[PDB]
Amino acid sequence: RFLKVKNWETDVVLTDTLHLKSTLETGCTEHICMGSIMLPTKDQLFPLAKEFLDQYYSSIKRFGSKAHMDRLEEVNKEIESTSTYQLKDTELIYGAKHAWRNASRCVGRIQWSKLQVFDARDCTTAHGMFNYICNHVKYATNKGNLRSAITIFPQRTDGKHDFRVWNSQLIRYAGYKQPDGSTLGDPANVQFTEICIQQGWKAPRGRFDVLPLLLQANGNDPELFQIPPELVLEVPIRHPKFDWFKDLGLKWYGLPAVSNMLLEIGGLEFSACPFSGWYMGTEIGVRDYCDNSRYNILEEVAKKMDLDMRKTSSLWKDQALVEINIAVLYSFQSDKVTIVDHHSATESFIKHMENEYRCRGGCPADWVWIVPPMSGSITPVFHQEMLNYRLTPSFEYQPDPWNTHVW
Amino acid sequence: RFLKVKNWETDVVLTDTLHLKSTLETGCTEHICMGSIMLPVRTKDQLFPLAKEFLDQYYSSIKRFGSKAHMDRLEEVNKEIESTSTYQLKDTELIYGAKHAWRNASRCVGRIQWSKLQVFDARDCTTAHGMFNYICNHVKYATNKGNLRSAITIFPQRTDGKHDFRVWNSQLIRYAGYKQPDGSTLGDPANVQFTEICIQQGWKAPRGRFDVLPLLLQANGNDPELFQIPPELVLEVPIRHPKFDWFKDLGLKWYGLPAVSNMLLEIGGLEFSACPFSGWYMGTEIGVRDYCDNSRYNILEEVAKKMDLDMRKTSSLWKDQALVEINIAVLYSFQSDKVTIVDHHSATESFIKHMENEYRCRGGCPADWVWIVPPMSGSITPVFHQEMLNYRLTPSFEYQPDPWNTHVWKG
Ligand code: HEM
Ligand code: HEM
Ligand SMILES: Cc1cc(N)nc(C[C@@H]2CNC[C@@H]2OCCNCC(F)(F)c2cccc(F)c2)c1
Ligand SMILES: Cc1cc(N)nc(C[C@@H]2CNC[C@@H]2OCCNCC(F)(F)c2cccc(F)c2)c1
Ligand SMILES: C[C@H](O)[C@H](O)[C@H]1CNc2nc(N)[nH]c(=O)c2N1
Ligand SMILES: C[C@H](O)[C@H](O)[C@H]1CNc2nc(N)[nH]c(=O)c2N1
Ligand SMILES: [Zn+2]
Repeated sequence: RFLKVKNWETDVVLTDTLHLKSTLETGCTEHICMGSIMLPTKDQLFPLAKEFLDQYYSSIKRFGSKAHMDRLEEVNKEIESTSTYQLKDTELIYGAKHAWRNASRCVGRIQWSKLQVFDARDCTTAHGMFNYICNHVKYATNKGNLRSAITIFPQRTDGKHDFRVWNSQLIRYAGYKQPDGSTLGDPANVQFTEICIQQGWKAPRGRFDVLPLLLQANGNDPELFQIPPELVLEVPIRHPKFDWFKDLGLKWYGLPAVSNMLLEIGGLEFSACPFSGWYMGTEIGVRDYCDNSRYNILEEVAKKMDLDMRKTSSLWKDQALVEINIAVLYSFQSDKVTIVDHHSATESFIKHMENEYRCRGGCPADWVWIVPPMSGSITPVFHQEMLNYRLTPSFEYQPDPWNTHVW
Repeated sequence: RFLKVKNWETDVVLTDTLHLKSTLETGCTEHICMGSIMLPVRTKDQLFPLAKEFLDQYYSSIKRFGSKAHMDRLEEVNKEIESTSTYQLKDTELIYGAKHAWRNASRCVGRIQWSKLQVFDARDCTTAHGMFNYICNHVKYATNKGNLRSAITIFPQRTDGKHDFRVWNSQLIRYAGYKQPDGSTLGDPANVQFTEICIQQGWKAPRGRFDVLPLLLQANGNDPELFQIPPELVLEVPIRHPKFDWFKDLGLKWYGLPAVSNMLLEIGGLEFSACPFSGWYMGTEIGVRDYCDNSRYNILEEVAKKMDLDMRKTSSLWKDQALVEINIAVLYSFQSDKVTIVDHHSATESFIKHMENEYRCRGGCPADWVWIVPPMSGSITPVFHQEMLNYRLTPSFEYQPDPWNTHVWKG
C-alpha cells in the first residue's frame, strides 16, 4: 500500500501515501507499462461533488463542521433538482489551483498556489470569449514580467453547448504547405491554419504569422478573432557570441498559454479553461526549433558554425543544439521577458516534490515529461524516481473539436 | 487483442501482439505507473510449465514444433524434473536462451546485435579458480585487441540456492573508489563499498584514481576468492580532445570493455546466477554518466573552468557546453585507438530500425523508454519521439541484490 521513491544521486528515500487517493486509470496494467504513450448523470455526479467538497472543507480546517454538512446538503439538493450544480468562487479557485498541483507532467508546480483565476462563467458569446482572452493575455504578459493565470468559461451542461477554444495555445504561428513540397512557418499548425482560412482568415503567408482565435460559445459554430498585435509580445532571437545568429531571422512569443485542455472540478467539466505561465527555455530551443517535424533548424545553425557534419560522432547536432538554447535564453533575458532554464526549473521541482511529500504525502509525477529534452542526466530530476497517478481536480487533454463538431 | 504505438515525428504506427506472450508483472497497475522505479528455490510444480513454455518456443523457432524430437525432449525433461527436481539444457537450448534473454531485454538500446552473441558454456566449472580462468578467456576474446565482440559466459545454474555461483563485481572491469577522512573520494565513488570489501579480503590497493578492481568470485556457495585480471588483458583508452590540447592533462582514461556481471539469467525456469556478458560502449555511458554524474567522477566544473565558460549562472548553459565537449573527446579517443564504440545518434537510429523489424517479424519489441532515451540530447534522437510498450518476456536477465548482503560466510 505505502510506496517508496528513491533519489539515486542523493540516496534520499520518500514514502508515498497520497497515491491511495488516486481515482482514475493510468493505462498501465500488471502486464504492460504504457508510461511512454502520449494518449494512454445525477448518480455519477454526487459522489464526485462530495469527494471534492470533503477535500475542500478539509483544506480550510472545517471538515465535519455544520458549514461543511450544509454545503453538501445544498449541493445534493441542487443536483437532484437541476441535474448539476454551481461552484462557489472559493471552490472554483481552490479547484483550479489543485488541478495545476495535480498535473503530473508539469515541472513548474512549485508555483501552483500563485495562480490568478479569472471567472468567466458569466460569458455567453464568442465575442465575450475574445474580450476575456485579450484581458488574460495582457494581465499574464505584464510587459514581460509574466504572471500565471487561468480563465474559466462556463461548464459543460448536456454536452451539446460546449465552450471550446479551438486553438491548442492562445498564441502560435501559422503553417502553410508550399507548391514545391516544403512547409513555410510551423508545420505543426498546417491543418489548423487551413481551417482558419476556410472560415475566412486572410493569411499573411509568412514564417511567423500569429494565428487568429477560433472560439466556440454555447455549442455554436466557432468564430474568428485576431488578438490585438500590440498584446502579443515577441522576442527576436540573437546569440551573445555569434553575430550571424540574428540573420537566421528567428523569433518566438513570450507567453506560453495552453488552451485545449479540460478542467474537471467536483465532477463538473470546464471545456474552455486557457491557462498560462512562462517558458522553460528548452521548450523553444530544443522542441520548437529542433524537432525534425517543427522548425527543424539544426542543419542551418551547424553550417553557420562550420562544424563537421559528415559524421554523427563529431556531435555536431549536439553542439548546435546547445548554442540554439543559449541564444533563446539570452534573448528572453535581454528583453526582460520571464524565462527559466532547465537547470533552475528542475532544481525547483525537486524542492517542490520534497515539500509535497512532507506536507501532502506525495506528488504525482511523470518522469518521461519532467526530464528535459536535452542534457537529461545533468538535471536532478533524471535521478529521482517518481510515481505517476491521477488525482482530481485535473486537467485532461481533449481531442480537436473539428473532429467532433457538426457545423 | 492489439496495442498500437505511434511515432510522433514520423506518424508511423505499429501494432503489438507479442505482449500477449507476457505473464510476469511490471510493477504498474491501473492506478499507478512505476515506469521510473529502478527496482519495481523453485518447486517441481512450477518448473515443468516453465520448461514446457521454453521448449515450445525453442522448437517453434527451429520449425520443429510437435515433432517427435520436440515430444521426446518434453518427456525427457519431464522425467528429469520428476526424478532430480531440475533439468539440464542442451547446448543448443542454452545458446538460443542467452540470445533470447538479450533480445528480450527491454532496457537495451543495442539489441539490433542480439543474434550475434558468442556463448561460452561454463557449466562444467567447479571452483573460483575455474571461474577466474573462464572470465580471463572471456575478456580476451571479447576485447579482440579493440575490435570488440559480444559474448556471455554462463556458469552452473542454481540448485538449492545454498550453492550459488556469483561474480561479486557488478562489472568485470571497474575502477576502485576510496573515501578519504576529509569526506572527499579518490577514484570512482560508485565503487567505495565493493573496494572496502576487496581490501578486507586481502587486496593491496594502489590508491590511485583509476585502479582496476580485482575479481571477487564465489563458486558453489563458498566464500568468494580474490583474483587480479592480468593487466595486459585490460584494454584502456586515455581520453583526449581533437581541438583542446589541455584535455589530456585532466588525466582521464576509461576501459574499453563494458561487461555486466551481476545479473541473473532465467531460461526455461532455470536460474543462472553467474552469467557475465559484454558488448561495446555507447559513448554517453562514459562521457555523460561515468564522468559527469555528481555522484561519479563529477568532472563538469574542471572542464568548464578550462574552457573559460561563464559559470556564475546556470542559464549560460555552461554545464551543457562542457558536457558536449567531454562526449566528443570520449568518441574521438576510442575511435583514434580503434576501440569499438557507438555514438548515441547511430545507436538510437539502429534501435528504431531494429524495433520496426521486430514488430514486423515477431509482433512486438518490449522497450523501456526511460532507459532507451540517452542521458543527453534526448529529443534530437529518434527514440525520444517513439512510443514504446514495456513488458516482460522470458528468457530474461534480472537484477539480483549484491551478494554481500545475503551471503552466509563459511569462514
Ligand atoms: C509558471 C510557470 C510554468 C512552467 C515553467 C511550466 C512548465 C511546464 C513544462 C516544461 C511542461 C511540459 C510542456 C510540454 O512539454 O509541452 C508543462 C506541462 C503542463 N503544465 Fe506547466 N508550467 C508552468 C505553469 C503552468 C500552469 C499555470 C498550469 C495550469 C494552471 C500548468 C499546467 C500544466 C499541464 C496541465 C501540463 C501538461 C500539458 C499537456 O498535457 O500538454 N502549468 N509545464
Ligand atoms: C553490443 C553492443 C551493446 C550496446 C551498445 C548496448 C547498449 C546498452 C546500454 C546503453 C544500456 C543501458 C546501460 C546503462 O545505462 O547502464 C544497456 C543495457 C542492458 N543491456 Fe545492452 N548493449 C550491448 C550489448 C549487450 C549484450 C551482449 C547483452 C547481453 C547478452 C546486453 C544486455 C543488456 C541488459 C540485460 C541491460 C539492462 C542492464 C541493467 O538492468 O543494468 N547488452 N545496453
Ligand atoms: C498529443 C498531446 C497530448 C498532450 N497531453 N499534450 C500535447 C501538447 C504537446 C506536448 N508537448 C508539446 C505540445 O505542447 C505544446 C504546449 N507546451 C506547453 C506550453 F508551452 F504551452 C506551456 C509551458 C509553460 C506553461 C504553460 F502554461 C504552457 C499533445
Ligand atoms: C539499481 C540497478 C538496477 C539495474 N537493473 N541496473 C543497475 C546498474 C546501473 C544501470 N545504469 C548504470 C549502472 O550500470 C552500469 C553498467 N552499464 C552497462 C555496461 F556499461 F556495462 C554495458 C554497456 C553496453 C553493453 C554491455 F554489455 C554492458 C542498477
Ligand atoms: C513518445 C514520448 O512519450 C513523447 O515523445 C514525449 C516524451 N516526453 C515529452 N516530454 C515533454 N515535456 N513534452 C513532450 O511533448 C514529450 N513527448
Ligand atoms: C530514477 C530513474 O529511473 C533512473 O535515474 C534511471 C533513468 N534512466 C536510465 N537510463 C539508463 N540507460 N541507465 C540508467 O541508469 C538510468 N537511470
Ligand atoms: Zn507504467
